[PDB]
Amino acid sequence: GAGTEVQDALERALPELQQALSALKQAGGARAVGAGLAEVFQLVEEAWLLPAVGREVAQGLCDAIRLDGGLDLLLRLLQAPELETRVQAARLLEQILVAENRDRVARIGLGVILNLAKEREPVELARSVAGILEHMFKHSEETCQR
Amino acid sequence: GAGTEVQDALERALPELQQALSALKQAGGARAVGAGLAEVFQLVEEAWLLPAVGREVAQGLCDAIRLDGGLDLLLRLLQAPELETRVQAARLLEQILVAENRDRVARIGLGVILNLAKEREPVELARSVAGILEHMFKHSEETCQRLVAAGGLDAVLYWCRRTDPALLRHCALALGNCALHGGQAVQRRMVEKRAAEWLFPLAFSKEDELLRLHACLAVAVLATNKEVEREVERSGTLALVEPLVASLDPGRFARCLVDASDTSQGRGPDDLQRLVPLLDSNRLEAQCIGAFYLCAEAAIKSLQGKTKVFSDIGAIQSLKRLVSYSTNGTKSALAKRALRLLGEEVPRPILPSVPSWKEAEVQTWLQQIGFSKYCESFREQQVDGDLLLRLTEEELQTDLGMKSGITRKRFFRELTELKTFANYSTCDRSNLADWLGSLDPRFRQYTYGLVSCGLDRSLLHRVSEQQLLEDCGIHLGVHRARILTAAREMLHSP
Amino acid sequence: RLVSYSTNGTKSALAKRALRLLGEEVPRPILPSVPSWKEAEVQTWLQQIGFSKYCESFREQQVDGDLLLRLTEEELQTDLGMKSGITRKRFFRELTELKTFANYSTCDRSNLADWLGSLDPRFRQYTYGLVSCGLDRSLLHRVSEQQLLEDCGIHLGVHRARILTAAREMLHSPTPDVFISYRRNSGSQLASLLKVHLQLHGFSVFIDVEKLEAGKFEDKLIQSVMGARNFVLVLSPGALDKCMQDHDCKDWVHKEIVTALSCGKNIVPIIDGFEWPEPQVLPEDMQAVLTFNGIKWSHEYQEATIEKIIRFLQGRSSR
Repeated sequence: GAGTEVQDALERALPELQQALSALKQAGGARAVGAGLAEVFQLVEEAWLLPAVGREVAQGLCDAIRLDGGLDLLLRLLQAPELETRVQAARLLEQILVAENRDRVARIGLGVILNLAKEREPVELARSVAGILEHMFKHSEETCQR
Repeated sequence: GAGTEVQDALERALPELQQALSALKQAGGARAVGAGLAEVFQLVEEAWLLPAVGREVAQGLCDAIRLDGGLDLLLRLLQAPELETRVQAARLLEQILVAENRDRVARIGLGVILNLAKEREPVELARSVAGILEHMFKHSEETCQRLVAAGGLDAVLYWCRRTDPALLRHCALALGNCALHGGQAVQRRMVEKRAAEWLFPLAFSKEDELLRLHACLAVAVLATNKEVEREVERSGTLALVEPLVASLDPGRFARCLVDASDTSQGRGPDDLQRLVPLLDSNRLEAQCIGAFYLCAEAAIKSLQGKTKVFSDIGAIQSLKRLVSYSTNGTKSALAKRALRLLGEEVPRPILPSVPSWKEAEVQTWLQQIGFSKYCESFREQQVDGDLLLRLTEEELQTDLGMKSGITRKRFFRELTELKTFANYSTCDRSNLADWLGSLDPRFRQYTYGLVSCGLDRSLLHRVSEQQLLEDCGIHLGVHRARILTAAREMLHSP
Repeated sequence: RLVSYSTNGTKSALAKRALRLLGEEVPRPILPSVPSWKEAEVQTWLQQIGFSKYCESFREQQVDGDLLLRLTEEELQTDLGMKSGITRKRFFRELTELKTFANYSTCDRSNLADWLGSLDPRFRQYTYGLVSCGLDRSLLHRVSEQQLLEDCGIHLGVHRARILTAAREMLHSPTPDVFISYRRNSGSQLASLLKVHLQLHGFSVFIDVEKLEAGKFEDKLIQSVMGARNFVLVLSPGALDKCMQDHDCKDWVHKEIVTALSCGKNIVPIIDGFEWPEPQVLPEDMQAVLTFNGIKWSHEYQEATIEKIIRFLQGRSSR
């Protein structure tokens, strides 16, 4: 049913996240951001989970998260003064870099990741930013040079 | 109704101006001249105003103003003792210079404009005479020679100081057109007068982007020339090209440049061939700016049916060659976007490790450079990367099937272009590539010829000239002589 | 032929008018940058000189400007199809007529064209032959006669002899200084303009060029401000409001003050459109700047203002 579900899996995942991704977007609550973050993280851990369906449901979903104007939200929240919102935003950013989103991140974001590379102590930060650098070394030769 | 109104628009505009242009022609009234001036200025601001009709109604009207004997009236009133009649006459003269009237102005008027170039103080004077010089730099090379040799450039470089948001656009376009259609001598005398330094306050203003675009275009055209690129790089204004191009969108400046100058469908063919020679050069800023302008023009000209001028000029082959050897993110993006706007398919970038290639990669290479009809012979003889890097003329002539000498010379030209780009990390030992490229950028193309024979930086001090003629494959005697004289010195001296 | 190589307005006009009086069509002038030509322009050239029946062979072999400037007799005889020696000699005559007219601004480096044309007007036709091989005015003093026979393509022995004897004679016989701090919002214009006005008098100067929204702290800008001899400050209207009682790094103009003042160098303020405030709107480390005095900028006698601001630096004892 994989050749059938290419409309069906995307017609049951975008329905809810399509609002929830911006449901809490302007709220400057300390503990408010974490809930939506966890929600989206659960969904991207759901797309990959079910076998033989997870490739297209993951890639089209990630492309929709790119097209919805949410990367700039992540790039903002990476510079927030609180630390647990930073680590949750990083662990969510780890799971989105596929071959198309990585171009946009290499276009705009590249400086904030280097700014995060100075913070060494919190382990959940390092565990995700190491994977971010892992995925970002595969893009181009100029990116590796930088 | 544009194909109908070519009689109808001219049968409702000439009716009134045809008398009003000379209605007040002999009157020496101080305040009398201004009324007719304003009247005509209103009409020429009416012709351009209404869209999709303004091109022919403007050009034929201007031709009729030329044929009516009114240019001499303007050239008289430019020398009048009163000042407000001078500024109104100048602002009217700005709006008439089209490709035919400009010849007559360059014939007769050229001295009075230079006489006006001394008056710097009244701003409405400078705002129009800057546009007059802008339009007059596009005529010929002799006209540019005169305007640089009679002090008409000093005016522009002094007016670069002021802070008017409409004077500086004319100033930037003046310097750009002068460097573009000027020639060699005018460029040297431009860079001698520190024009590269004065472009920096014009490109650093963060108020508008059209000023930055025209300033970067002017500095790129000046930096394409090889003789004075050292001065321009010492000026330090080339470093401000990359951020600007990287932080814009061609799609939004498309739907711009369609209303500002004359509401036209872009720049002409002979204007478009002024960008392609700066698209093929060993500079990065120049290539980026060229890519930007071509992308924008392609956007504007692909809505229409004219999709053949970019093949007549030869921008398709240059853009594909720009994509294939892309060592940057910005110009590669712009190039791919500009090729996507046309029907030409996008090429893929090629791996820089030229040795250890296989037959497939060689085929794709021959598919991107243009030698697509010889792919069969290569797939037949099973040529690879190694066998490609060591080809000679005999194998081309005999079994690969390149009979004509001009095809062989094209092939070698493309090949030597490719061999300065490759990565010799798996063959070289003592980094001989770098030691060659230090002498001359063109000297890297022989490095594999040296490495596959077995030389390195410890074994070059005792090689002969004959030993480089057939073993390593260096044909030009000058190149052999320089390699020998630069290596024989180096025993352990550097 | 007079129209095609027209370097004047009068004779070109008269020529076009005289051709218009006859049934012959008017040719178009050709661009003087002969390298970086394409196939179309080559075709029009062959349409104007008279070799109009060989256009097919050129469009077939895809000859361009570069491949035209380096043609030899063999390619004419073999595949381009000029069998007779008299046609080849006409073609070379027209070509050498064209090559003394071209513009080598994008290939030449040391202006070798001029040094050739000084010997003889007919000697410019070989300049591309020299440039594409790689020679220049520093590398001609050690070339041979054989090395000009096949590499550069000079056939007449007299010409080689004169080039060698005229070149072999000629061996040689014929950290920034100051810094400029300025508000990113306003005062961009007078900062750029002060930069160019200082640089034109022989002083080096380094200005901030779009560092923000990136790595901002210790990002190779703090040694610059301590290794620069003289310090400059741009007082735009409403330029000191953001640093009023914040004493943090978000005030991008603060750090430079706190470091240039630690070093103890000359800080010249530029007074324009604004005067100093009360001394309570700035912290304890910023009470000194409120007391300094500087130059009053004007948009009328800028040259005098520069002539006066030179002395206010350490120009007496710089460098």
